[PDB]
Amino acid sequence: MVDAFLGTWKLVDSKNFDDYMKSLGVGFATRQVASMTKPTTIIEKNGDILTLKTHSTFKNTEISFKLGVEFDETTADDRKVKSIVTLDGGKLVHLQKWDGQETTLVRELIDGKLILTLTHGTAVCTRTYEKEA
Ligand SMILES: CCCCCCCCCCCCCCCCCCCCC(=O)O
Repeated sequence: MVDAFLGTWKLVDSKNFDDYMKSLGVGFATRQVASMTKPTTIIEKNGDILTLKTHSTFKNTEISFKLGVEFDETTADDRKVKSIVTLDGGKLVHLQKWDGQETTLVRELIDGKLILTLTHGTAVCTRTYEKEA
């Protein structure tokens, strides 16, 4: 069910990521470096455990989870959140909750590209990744 998401993905387009980071309270210097990084996202499965790595010259992260089971997460910007990832409409939907706040990280495949939509507050960001062979 998640299998077309698996693999190594490289960032090839970003829209409104500064808006998203600023909504989350990320400081200007961090937003500045993040606006020029191009992460690699690696999505691997082992049985029903998924591991999602995000690698860059600035910040690395890694999470492991089962679909539909809440997990603790510490984000790249150091928020301690309660997370859950599920498949919804063929999209991989990651919801983070903290301090009564929420943000969603939604991944959808369109013409072989992975489109990540990041929503917090009113800010909506769309990032596009292409597979690596
Ligand atoms: C988990 C993302 C880590 C790699 C980040 C790229 C280099 C620096 C960015 C981190 C800056 C703090 C803002 C983080 C906000 C939260 C996660 C955004 C992930 C975006 C993506 O996966 O394309």
